[PDB]
Amino acid sequence: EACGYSDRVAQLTLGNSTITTQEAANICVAYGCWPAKLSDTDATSVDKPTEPGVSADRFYTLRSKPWQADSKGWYWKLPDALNNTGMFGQNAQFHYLYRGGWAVHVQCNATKFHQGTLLVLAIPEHQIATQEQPAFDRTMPGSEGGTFQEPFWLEDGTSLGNSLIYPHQWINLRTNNSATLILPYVNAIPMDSAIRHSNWTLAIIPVAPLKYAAETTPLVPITVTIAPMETEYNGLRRAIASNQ
Amino acid sequence: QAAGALVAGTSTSTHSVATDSTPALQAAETGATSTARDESMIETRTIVPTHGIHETSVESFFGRSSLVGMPLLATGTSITHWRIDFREFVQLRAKMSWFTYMRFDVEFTIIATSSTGQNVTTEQHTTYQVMYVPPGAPVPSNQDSFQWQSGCNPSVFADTDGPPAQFSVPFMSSANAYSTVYDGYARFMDTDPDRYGILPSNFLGFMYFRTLEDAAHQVRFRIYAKIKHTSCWIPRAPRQAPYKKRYNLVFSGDSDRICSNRASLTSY
Amino acid sequence: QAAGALVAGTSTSTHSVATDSTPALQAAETGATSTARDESMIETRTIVPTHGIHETSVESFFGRSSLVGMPLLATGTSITHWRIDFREFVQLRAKMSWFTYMRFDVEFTIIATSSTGQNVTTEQHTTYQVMYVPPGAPVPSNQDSFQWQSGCNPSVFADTDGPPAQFSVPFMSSANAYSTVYDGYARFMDTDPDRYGILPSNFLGFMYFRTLEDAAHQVRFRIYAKIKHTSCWIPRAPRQAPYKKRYNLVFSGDSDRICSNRASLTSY
Amino acid sequence: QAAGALVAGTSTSTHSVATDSTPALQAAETGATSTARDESMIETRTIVPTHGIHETSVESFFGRSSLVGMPLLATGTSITHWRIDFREFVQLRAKMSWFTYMRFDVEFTIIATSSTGQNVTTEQHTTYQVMYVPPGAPVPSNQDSFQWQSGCNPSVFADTDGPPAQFSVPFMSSANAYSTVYDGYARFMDTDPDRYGILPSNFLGFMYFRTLEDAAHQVRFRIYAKIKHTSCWIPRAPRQAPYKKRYNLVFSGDSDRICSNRASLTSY
Amino acid sequence: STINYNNINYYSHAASAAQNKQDFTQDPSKFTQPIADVIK
Amino acid sequence: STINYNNINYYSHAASAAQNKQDFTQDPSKFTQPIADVIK
Amino acid sequence: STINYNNINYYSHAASAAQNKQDFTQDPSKFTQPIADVIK
Amino acid sequence: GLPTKPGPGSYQFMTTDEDCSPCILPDFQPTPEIFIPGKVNNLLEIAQVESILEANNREGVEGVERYVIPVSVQDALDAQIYALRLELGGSGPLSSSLLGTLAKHYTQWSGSVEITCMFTGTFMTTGKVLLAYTPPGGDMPRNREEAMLGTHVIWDFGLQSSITLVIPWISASHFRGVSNDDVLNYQYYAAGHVTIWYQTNMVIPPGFPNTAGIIMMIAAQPNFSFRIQKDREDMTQTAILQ
Amino acid sequence: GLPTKPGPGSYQFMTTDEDCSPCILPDFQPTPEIFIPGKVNNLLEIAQVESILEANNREGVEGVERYVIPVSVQDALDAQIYALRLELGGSGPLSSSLLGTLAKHYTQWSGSVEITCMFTGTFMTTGKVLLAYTPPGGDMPRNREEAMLGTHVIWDFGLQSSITLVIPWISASHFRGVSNDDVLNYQYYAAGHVTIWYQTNMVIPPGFPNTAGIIMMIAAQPNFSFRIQKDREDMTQTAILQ
Amino acid sequence: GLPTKPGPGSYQFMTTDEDCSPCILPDFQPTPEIFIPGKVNNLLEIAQV
Ligand SMILES: CCCCCCCCCCCCCC(=O)O
Ligand SMILES: CCCCCCCCCCCCCC(=O)O
Ligand SMILES: CCCCCCCCCCCCCC(=O)O
Repeated sequence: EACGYSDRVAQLTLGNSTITTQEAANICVAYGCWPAKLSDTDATSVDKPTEPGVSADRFYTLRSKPWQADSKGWYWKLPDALNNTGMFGQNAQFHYLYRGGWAVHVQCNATKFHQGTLLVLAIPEHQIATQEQPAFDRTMPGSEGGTFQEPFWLEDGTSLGNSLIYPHQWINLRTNNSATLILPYVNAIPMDSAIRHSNWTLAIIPVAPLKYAAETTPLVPITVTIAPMETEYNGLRRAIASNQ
Repeated sequence: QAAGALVAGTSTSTHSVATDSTPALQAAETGATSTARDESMIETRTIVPTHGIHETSVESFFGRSSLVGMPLLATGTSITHWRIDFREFVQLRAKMSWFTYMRFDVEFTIIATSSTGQNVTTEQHTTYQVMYVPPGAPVPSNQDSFQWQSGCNPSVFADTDGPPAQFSVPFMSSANAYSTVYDGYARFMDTDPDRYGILPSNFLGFMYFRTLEDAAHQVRFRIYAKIKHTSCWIPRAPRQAPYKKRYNLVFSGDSDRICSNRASLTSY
Repeated sequence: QAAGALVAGTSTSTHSVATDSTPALQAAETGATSTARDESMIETRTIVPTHGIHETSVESFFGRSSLVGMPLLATGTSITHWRIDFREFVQLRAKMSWFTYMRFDVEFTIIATSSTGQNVTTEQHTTYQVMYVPPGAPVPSNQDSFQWQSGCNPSVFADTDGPPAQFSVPFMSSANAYSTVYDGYARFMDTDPDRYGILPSNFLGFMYFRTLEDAAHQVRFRIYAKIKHTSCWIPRAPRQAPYKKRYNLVFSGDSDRICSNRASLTSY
Repeated sequence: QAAGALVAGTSTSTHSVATDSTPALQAAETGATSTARDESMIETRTIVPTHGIHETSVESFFGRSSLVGMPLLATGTSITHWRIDFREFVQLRAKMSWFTYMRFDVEFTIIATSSTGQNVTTEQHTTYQVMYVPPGAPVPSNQDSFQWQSGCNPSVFADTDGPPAQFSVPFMSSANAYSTVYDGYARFMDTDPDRYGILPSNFLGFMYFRTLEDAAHQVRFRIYAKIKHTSCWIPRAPRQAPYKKRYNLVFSGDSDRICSNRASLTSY
Repeated sequence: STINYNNINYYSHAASAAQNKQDFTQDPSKFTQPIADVIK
Repeated sequence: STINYNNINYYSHAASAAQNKQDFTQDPSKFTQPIADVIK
Repeated sequence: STINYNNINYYSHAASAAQNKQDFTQDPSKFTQPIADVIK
Repeated sequence: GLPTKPGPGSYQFMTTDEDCSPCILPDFQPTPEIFIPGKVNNLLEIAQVESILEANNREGVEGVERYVIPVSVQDALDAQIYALRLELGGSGPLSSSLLGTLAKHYTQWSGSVEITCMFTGTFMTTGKVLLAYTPPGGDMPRNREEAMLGTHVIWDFGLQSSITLVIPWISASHFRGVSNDDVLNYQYYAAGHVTIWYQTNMVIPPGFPNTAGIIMMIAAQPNFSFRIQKDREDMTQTAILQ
Repeated sequence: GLPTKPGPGSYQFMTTDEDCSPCILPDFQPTPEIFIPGKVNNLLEIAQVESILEANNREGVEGVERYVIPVSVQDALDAQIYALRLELGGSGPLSSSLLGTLAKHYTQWSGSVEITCMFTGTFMTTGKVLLAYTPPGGDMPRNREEAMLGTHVIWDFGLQSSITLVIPWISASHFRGVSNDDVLNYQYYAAGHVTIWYQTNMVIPPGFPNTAGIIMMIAAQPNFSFRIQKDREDMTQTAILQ
Repeated sequence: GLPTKPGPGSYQFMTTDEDCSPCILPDFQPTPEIFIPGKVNNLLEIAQV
C-alpha cells in the first residue's frame, strides 16, 4: 500500500566511521538475523576470546572499480578481502579462529540521464567452478576481488536468475544510489580459520548494462565499503596471513 | 505426530477506488518479494483452505531411498569397497543442491545380485560381509585378510539371495551439520585446486565388501540411502548444469541458456 | 466397525374391501417405481427380518483383487511397462460400469513368473524393480538407464521367486472422484474422435519394470488391483455389449437383442 | 536404562598473581596424576558440557561380535571341533588386554559356508549339529558316534544355508571373574613352562560340529562372540608387541621401540 | 449376521487400512421416488 | 488431509526411527521480507 | 546425547538380554589420586 | 527377538483377504470430497428400481420392439397373453434387466419381486387382464381357470396406466440359487411361473388400432438380498484390450 | 512361540516405506545442534520467493541478456511487448526459475502465481503498459482490445520501479498436472496466457536511449501447493561420477 | 495366526545389533560377584591417568 519515502535516506555509524546515503532502497538484513556473538552452549574452543571492538568493528573502503560496457561482474570473498587491512586483518592473522558478521554498503552513483541495473548479492559458501577447478588467485583474490567469467551460471553451475534466493538488493539507477546488506555469521561449525575458509561472497553483477544520453559517458565507478560486526577470536599465536 | 498444516485461503473482495492504498505498486530493489495478494488485485470470492503441504516438507522431500553407490565384486579378488559420499549419482546429489547445510540420519539398504561374464543373472548363494572401515583402521587386502575379524569395526552379514540388508546411521559429522558446498581448502599451507571445495568432515570412511568364500560369479552391490530426521539451512539456487566430476562443481556450459529458445517473444 | 444392517420384514395382513385405497394401481409415467408392498396385495403372515445385506454393499462389491495388467519382460531388453488404467481387462471394467463417479484407494499385488520360450515354467531367481513413472518424469530406455536411481520416483524391489509384492495407493486424481465415463474432449481447440471420452485426470502414469541383472528367462508380471474405501455416485445402466477397445465404448451390435429368443411368448 | 552421562565443562577464568597458590607445579614422584585444570593455567571462557561418554563405556567397548573361532569340517570325517578360548584371534584378545579381571555373558553367532576343493563357494544344504562337550563328557569320534544323541550335553541344529545360529551363555567360571592373565601354575607339584600362565578355570570345554549326513562339500564354521553384561577390574598396560602363540605372551622384540623414529628431536 | 471387525492399522496413511466393514443404510428414494409431489 | 502417524520405535537409538510425520509451519519472511524497515 | 533404551527381554535367563544401555559415572581417583594424604 | 511360529497360509495371496498393506505415498493428501448427487451405498438400492423387461423375445423381433408385449382385440374368450418362467438365471427375459444383470454377479437370492405393467393403447381402448404367479411343483397353467387358482391380480385399464403384481417370496428354503445349473441340479430351486390372460377382452371404438401393448417393468422389493459374489458369464475377452 | 502368518509384501523393499531399522552405532552421541540462520521446513518457503524469468528466450540471445525483456519507443499504437504460455511444464521460460525447477520434482500443482516486473529505463523515460492473464479455452490474444477483456493490470512507470500482476487460480479442477505430456493428453490441464502490451508508449527526452528493459520475476502465492514427487528430466548421467 | 510382514534386514547379522538371544543354559546360576579393587566403568577413567 506504499513503497518509497523516508526509506530513501540513511546513516550508519560504526566505530569512527559513518556512511550516509540520500537514495537508498531500505536495508536488507540477511535471513532476518542480526550479527551476534557465540553462545556458551554452541561454543567449543575453551580459551577466553579476544573482542577487539571499535578497532575492528568499523567501515573499510576498498579500491573502486570502473563499470564498463563489457563488464561481466565482480566478487569479493569474506573475510578474505579484509584479512590484510587494518586492525581487523591483524586480529584475523594472529588468531587461528574467527567468527563475525558484516555490514556491506555498495555504492554507485550516476545521473538521471543514465540507465543501468546492478544485482548485489551476498552468497553463503559460494564454492566456485568454471570449465575447470579454480586456482588460488580466483578463490581468494584478496582486496582486489575477482571477476565472473560465467555470470549466467553464477560461477557454480547454478543460475543468475535463481540467485535471488540469496540475500540481495538491486542498484537500479532510476531508483537508487546504493545497496546495504547486514549479514550474520554462517557456517556449520562455531568458528573457523579466516585464511582457509570464505563464509560469504559479495557479488555485483550488471544485469541491465550502463547506457547514457550520449555515446561518451564519464567514468562511473562502483565502490564497496564493508564493516566487520560482533567479532570474536580464539587460538592466539603468531600472525599467519594466507593459506599458501 | 500429525501432518495437518494447510495452505492459505481466499476471502471475498470488492471494488477499490483509493488515492492512497496501492498494493499493485512494488519496488523490487529492496530485495523483498512482492506484497500483493489475490484479494487486493481482483474482486475475489471466498475459498476455504482445503489443500495440504506435507509433500513439500523437508522430511518428505528427502525421506525416500535413492541409489548412492554400486560397487562390483570381481571373482578373482572377491572384494570391493565404496567411498561413503552421495556425490556418485546425480538424482540425490541434485536434490541436496537446494540447501547449504543439512543435518540428518541415514538408512542404508543393500541389494546384492549375481551375474555371469556376459552380465546375465545367475543363481548364487553365499554370505557376504559389509564392514565399516573408518579413517585410520587398516584396510583389507584380500578375501582372506585378518581385518575381517571385525573386532571393533562394525559388520553386517547377509545372504546373496536373501532379503536386502538394512540399517540406520546417526548424524556422524565432527561438524554441527553436513555442508553440501564448501568455499575453502581441505588443508593448511596447501592451495591445490584438488583440495578446494573438499570438506573432510563429510567423509566418514569406506564400506568394504567380500564374500565369505571365494566368489563363483560376479556379484554387484546396490547401496540405497534414505535421508531421515532432516534439518536444512540456507536455501541455494539449485544446480542447472550437469555434473561432470564427483568432487567439484565444474560444468560444460557451451550454450549459455537453460530454457528453450523461440522465434519471437511475441508468439509461441 | 459393524456390518449388521438387515433386510426388511413382513407383518400380517387381512382382507381388504375398500372403495378408496387401491395400492395395486400405479402410474409409471411419473418415473417413480411401484409403491405396492407384499402386504397390500395378498393376506400375508409375519416374518422377522433375518437376512443381511453386506455382500451387496459398495465396499464388499469392489473390495477384492482383480487382474488389471499383465506386462511381459523380454530377455533382450529386460524391461517393460504398464499404462495405469483398469480398462485392459473386462471383468473389473464391467463391475465399474455400474457407476458414473467413484472415489477410492487401491491395493496393488504383483506376482512374477518366469518361463521358457515355449512358455513353460522355469526356475529363475533375480530381483526386479517396479518404478512409478509419473507424467513428466523421464522414461527408462534400458535395463542400464540412469532413471532407475529412483531419486524421487518411488520404487519397489522384490524377488522373482519370493512372496508377491504389495502396496496401497491413496485417491490420486486432480478431480474429486474418478469418472468411469466422460462426455467431452481431452483438449481445447481439438475435436478428434481419439480424444473424445478421454479424461486425462484418470491417468496417473506408468509402472516400469526391469530385472536388476539381464534376464535369463522371460518373466511375466501379473498386476492385481483391489479397490477399497469406495464411494460411488450416479448409478448407470450397465454394459451389455462386449468391449472391443481399451479407450472407447464401441461395440459390434450385430443382432439387436441381449436375452435368448423363443418360438412363442405363450410357451417356453 | 539411560546413557546420558556427560563430559565435564569449562567455566570462566581471570588473571592470577598469587604468591601461594601454584597449581602448575606438580611432583610426579607421588604416583599421582597432575592436578592442574585448564582454568588454572589460562584465562578460559565458559563452555557448557555437550559431549557424551557412552561409546567409551566398558559395555559399549566390548558389546559387539568378533571372530573367535573358525573350524573347518572335512568331507572325509564330517566332524571338527573348537577349544573354547578367545585367544585364537588377535583383535578381541588385544581388546581384553586392557583389564586383569572380567566378568561377562557371551552371545555366540555361528555362520556356516560350503566350498569346493579350490575353496570357491558351492551350494550345499544340510543340517549341522553343534554340541557343547564339557570337560569329562565323552568326545565324538565319527559323524556316526553315539555321543551325538545329546542326552545331557546341549546341542544346536541349524541349516547350512539358513540364517546364522545364535545363543547366549551365562558367566560360567568356577571363579568369580575370568582372568585375562595369570602369574601362577596350572597344577600342584608341577613347574613346567607349558603350565605357567594357564588358568584351567577359564576353559569350559569344546564345541563339536558335524553334518547330519556325510558332507558333500567342505563347510567352514565362523564363530562370533559378543561380550555383554561386562564388569572389569584392574586396568593394565595394553599389549604392544604382536601375539606369537595362543597360550602364552611371548613376543619377538627385535627393535626395542614402539613409535616411529626421526632424525632430530628438534624437527619433524 | 452382523460381522463386527477390528479397525487396527499398523501404518501411517489411511490408504494402508483394510476395507471398511461398516454398513451404511441405503436410501433408494433418490432413485425410486424422485417425484416432487410424493404420493403413497 | 491431516495424516497422523504412530511414533513407536522398537530400537534403542533415535536414528533407528522412521521419518518424522510432523508438519512444522513455514515462515517465508526470512527470505521474502528480509528488509529492516518492514512496509506493507 | 542421552540414549534411553527399552529393557524388555522375552527370555527366562538374564544372559539372554541385550547389552546394558545404562551409563555408570566414572571415578578416576582410584587411579589418578591413589595417595593417602590427598593434596590439591 | 520375539519367538514366533509362522504357519500355513504364509505368503499366500487371497484376493478377498482383508489386510492392511504399506502405503507407497504416505505423505499424499488427496483432494477434498465435494458434493455430488446420487451417492449409492448398496447395490440393493439399484435393484429396487424398476427396469423394462425384454419380454417380447419371440424369434425374429429386433430391439426396442422387444420391450413391448402385444395385446390385441380377441375373437376368442379366456385367451392367453404371456408366459414367463420365474428365473433370475441366465438366457431369459429376466436376466438382462437391472435386477437380472445384478444377479449375474451373485450366486444366491431371496425376497419378493414386483412387476409393474403399463398399457400403451389409446385412451378409448379398454380391457381387463389377469396376471398370475404360480408357485412351483408342476408346469405352466394351461388355461385361465387353472391360473386363477394361484396368486393373482385383475387389472382394469383406465386413467391409471399401470398395475403391480407382487410375486411374494414363497419358498421352502430362505434362499434360492440364481443358477439353473444342470450339472449340480439347481432346478431344485425352481420358483414357478407368471402368466397373463385376457379377463375380458381389449375392445376398441370403430377404426381404432386393433393392437396395442404392455410394457413390463421389474424391481426387487425391500426384503430382497443377494449372497456370494461370482463372475458374469456374458462379459468375455479373447485378447488383451487396446 | 507366537503363531503368525507372514503375508504378501514380505521381504519387499519399498523406497518410500516408513519403517524403523536397527541402528549400526546404537551408543553414538552426535554433536549438538547449534544456531544457524535460515532454517527451511517446507520447500514452499522457497517457492514463495521471487526469482528472475529467463524471459528473453529469442533464438540467438545468450545468457544474462536472456533475463531482460526489451521495451522501446514505438512508432505504432496498441503494440505488443510479450507473450508467455502459462505452464510450469518443461522447456519454457517458467521452467528454469525457482518455482519452475521446483515443479520439475512434482507432478501436480495448485495455487495463485505472482509476477513482479521492474523497469530499467532512465529516470526521465516514461510509459504505461498493460499486463494481462487470459483464462484458457482458446488462443493467445491477437490485439490489446482482446487482451484487456481478461484479468489485467495497467502499470505506470514512476518512482515505484515495479508492478505486480497476480495470476489467480482460475481452474475447474482444484489441481492441475505440471506436465503437458502429449501421450496422456495433459494439455487438458491448460492454464491460459499472459501477454504484455503498450498502454501508451515509452517516451523519452531528446538523445536518451530509445531502448530499455523489463525484468520479470515470479513467485508462488500462499495458497500454492505441490503434490506427488517425481524425477527431474534435465538432471542426467551417462556414467558413474568420479 | 497373527498377520505379519517381515521386511528388509530379515536374517541379517549385525555385529553391533542389540538383540536378546535364547540362553543355552537357562537354569544355570553363576557364582556370586565378590569384592575386587579397581573396577573400571569407562575407558575414559584410564585415559585420565
Ligand atoms: C556402516 C558405516 C556407516 C557410516 C556412514 C556415514 C554416512 C554419512 C553420509 C554423509 C554424506 C555427506 C554429503 C556428501 O556426500 O557430500
Ligand atoms: C506406483 C504408483 C501408483 C499410482 C497409481 C494410481 C492408480 C489410480 C487408478 C485409477 C483408474 C481410473 C479408472 C480408469 O481406468 O478409467
Ligand atoms: C555351547 C557351550 C558354551 C560354553 C561357553 C563358555 C564361554 C566362556 C568364554 C571365556 C573366555 C576366557 C578368556 C580366555 O580365552 O582366556
